[PDB]
Amino acid sequence: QWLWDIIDEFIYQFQSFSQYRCKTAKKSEEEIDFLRSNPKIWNVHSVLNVLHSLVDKSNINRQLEVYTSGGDPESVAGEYGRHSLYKMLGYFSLVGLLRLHSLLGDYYQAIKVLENIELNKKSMYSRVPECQVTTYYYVGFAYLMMRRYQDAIRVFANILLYIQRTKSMFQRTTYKYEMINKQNEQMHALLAIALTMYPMRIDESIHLQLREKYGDKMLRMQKGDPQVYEELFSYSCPKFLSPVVPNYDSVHPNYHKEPFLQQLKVFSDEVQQQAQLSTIRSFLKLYTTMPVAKLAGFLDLTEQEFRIQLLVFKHKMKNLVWTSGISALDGEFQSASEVDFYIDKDMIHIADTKVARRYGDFFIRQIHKFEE
Amino acid sequence: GGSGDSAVKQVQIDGLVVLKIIKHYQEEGQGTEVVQGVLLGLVVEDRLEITNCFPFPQHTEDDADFDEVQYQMEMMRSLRHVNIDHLHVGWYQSTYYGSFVTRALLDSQFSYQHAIEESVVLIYDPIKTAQGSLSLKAYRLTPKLMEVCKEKDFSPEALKKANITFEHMFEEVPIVIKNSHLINVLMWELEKKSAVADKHELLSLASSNHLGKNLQLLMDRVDEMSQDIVKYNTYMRNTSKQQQQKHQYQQRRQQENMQRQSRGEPPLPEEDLSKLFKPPQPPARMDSLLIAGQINTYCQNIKEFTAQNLGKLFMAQALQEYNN
Amino acid sequence: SDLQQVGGASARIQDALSTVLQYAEDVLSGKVSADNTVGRFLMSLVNQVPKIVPDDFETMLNSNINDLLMVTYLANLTQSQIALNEKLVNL
Repeated sequence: QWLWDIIDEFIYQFQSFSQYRCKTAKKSEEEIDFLRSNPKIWNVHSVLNVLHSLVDKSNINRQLEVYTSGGDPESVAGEYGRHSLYKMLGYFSLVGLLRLHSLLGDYYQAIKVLENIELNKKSMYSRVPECQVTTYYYVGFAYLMMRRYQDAIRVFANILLYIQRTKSMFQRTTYKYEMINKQNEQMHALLAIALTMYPMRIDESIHLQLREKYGDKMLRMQKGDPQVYEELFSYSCPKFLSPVVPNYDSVHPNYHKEPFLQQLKVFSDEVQQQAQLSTIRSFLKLYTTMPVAKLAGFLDLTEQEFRIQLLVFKHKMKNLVWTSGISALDGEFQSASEVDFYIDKDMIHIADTKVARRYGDFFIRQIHKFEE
Repeated sequence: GGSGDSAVKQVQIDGLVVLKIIKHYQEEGQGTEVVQGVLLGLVVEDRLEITNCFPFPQHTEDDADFDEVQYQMEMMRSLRHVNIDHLHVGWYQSTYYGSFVTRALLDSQFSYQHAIEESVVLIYDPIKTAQGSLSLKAYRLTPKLMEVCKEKDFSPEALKKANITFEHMFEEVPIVIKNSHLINVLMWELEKKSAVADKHELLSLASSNHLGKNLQLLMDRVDEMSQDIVKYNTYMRNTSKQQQQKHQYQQRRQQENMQRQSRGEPPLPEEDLSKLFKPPQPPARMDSLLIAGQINTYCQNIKEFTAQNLGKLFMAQALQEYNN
Repeated sequence: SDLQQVGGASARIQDALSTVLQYAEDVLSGKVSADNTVGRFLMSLVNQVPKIVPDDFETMLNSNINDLLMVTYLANLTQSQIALNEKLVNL
């Protein structure tokens, strides 16, 4: 009673709204230009589409946790609501992007990723700042699922920094603004653990006392931990799927538990494999070129007793981390060491300091226009 | 048209006037804050033609005490006898450093603008600001500030007047954009000078190379600007902190104490309640220091902007010449 | 910018002039007054700008462009901090 009953009231409204939307919006320019001409406010339309997606996703997660096999929610949401809203025309404005943003957010939570090549190619409208942030949020998760650590971090950094020149205002963030910022931070921290040594490019998006905290953890994880991986896994899996809301703990239900067990395995096996690679990537390329004694000290570092060192060293090298030349005759192993650079971000910062002053000049002049 | 605020019109300044100012230069007292003299002109087509100027020669060395009335009176007798009359439409200064507004010159401008609405104050900033875009600046003062003149004071006057709001970053009038039709004589000179006088033109350009190799000009102007920015900002920061410690910090403890005392005595006063709250010297609104501060920081930002503009193009020219 | 346009206007006159000076020698006989005289003017230009030629010096030049850009960037930051102080005290 109450909580489930409110979900049905929302489903009844959303189905009725969908029946109205499926019915009118392919002919009704009489309805529509009456809507265009009469009001002097516009932002409500953007809020309602975002609010409906958040409420629906909150409602779907609770139903899916309680009824764990064979029930209606995914098909009824997918086939009728999401596919009809995907397949009809976009209302002139950014409304077609807003419907695509729910469809992509439902597709993301159902882990059925592939169709981004289609979605991006149909999204040729101007990315007015809010629709850039939503697109980047899903694209960073798509790159993360694709295991493209280098690409995901750049996309996550933009929305974590939040200097995307957004101008909202009118409660559009919304109700999870802090949580969305930490959701980006959590993935950015995981990406930093995989990529570091190389960036040099974390200072832009993550402030120093969090660079400190994930740096302790990253250095400990690649030297001994267990507990940092346990901490990282438990915080991250909570944010990776984006389930929006839990239900309520009790002895009697199983259900939510079957839910949680499926989520834990899928993230565990991939992250475990990636964590092992991150530890292999830990040891510094101290010199390019190794004769047999230096190679033997690297084998001693790599594993001992005894049996089988060089064989597993072939596998550990060929995971990704070592591209090299061998001479059998001279006994020397020849490799490159990867390099990276700095004073990159400052060129972006000079542009956005100019924007920041200009936005403040605009604000004072707009206030001043009421005391003329 | 060239009309601006109130009745004012855009400035047209002769090149003859610029040469007369350049003769009376910026030497025989390089460091000395001498306001150089008056500008004379007349109301014309769409604009104000500034036709003439004369200097006011004070007791100058490092010191620079003010001077006699009959110098201006005999000069304005003398000037009328050669051409027109003493139609005085502004005043001018160079003088030392790059663009700065020493505070009593704002009061001097305020007093002049209350007397004459149709007036422009001219600041000349050449090699001393690194010559150097916006080298002549012609500025008028705000009508709302002039309308409530006199005065500004320390906190009375200012608290009432500045909370009716007055603009103070204000109209700068644009100078040259068409022929004066006096160019004619100088144009006849130009084709000869050039001509067989080529030695003079070439030498004048060649002075630039000697100046540019010898002078540390970007570092030098940055050091005087850094000195200027730290002087004015440290003065403003201590001034704001002094008013804040009177506005907020005193009142906060007075309410802290008044709430402990509790604050109404029914058979007779209220003795220490009567004692509590009497104004410190700033209760609010020290605008006479603040507004003059902001005009100087705006002048400092203009110097940063002109220095940045010089650096943008120098970096481009240095990169462009080398790589081929 | 006006000076740079005057300099480019002058440089284009030099290209046209040297093209005519050479072509006068090619056509029949010319360039006698413009021989080691112009060859000293062009050298006088080249010795001053670009001064010398090697890798050490262009690397030094690019390092100075980065420092001049850093000073220019810091001047944007000072002007923005003056703006942050300005925006706090005009509300």
